[PDB]
Amino acid sequence: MNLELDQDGHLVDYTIWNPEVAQELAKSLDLELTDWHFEVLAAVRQFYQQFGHSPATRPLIKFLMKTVSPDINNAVLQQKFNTGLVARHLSRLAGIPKPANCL
Repeated sequence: MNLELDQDGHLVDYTIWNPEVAQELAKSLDLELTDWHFEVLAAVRQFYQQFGHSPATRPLIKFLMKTVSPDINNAVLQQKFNTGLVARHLSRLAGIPKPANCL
């Protein structure tokens, strides 16, 4: 798969995302996506569609709690996504740009 990526490794064009593209991006985390991840990534894309930018760490967690499940928190996301860089990689795997203040 030959994805068109920006300097951060995020999709240039969020509209070409699909579950196979998400899995391609998740390979760098040695992460096999399941429906659990697909539902979380759908909410990340919903945030982007509603508000036009990628969510930062705390707003991302709050939005997932409201939209997906109150049981989602940073620790759960870190475990399920194989990374402590939750805002960065949730946006990346959802096909949206890097949140502005990430390194």
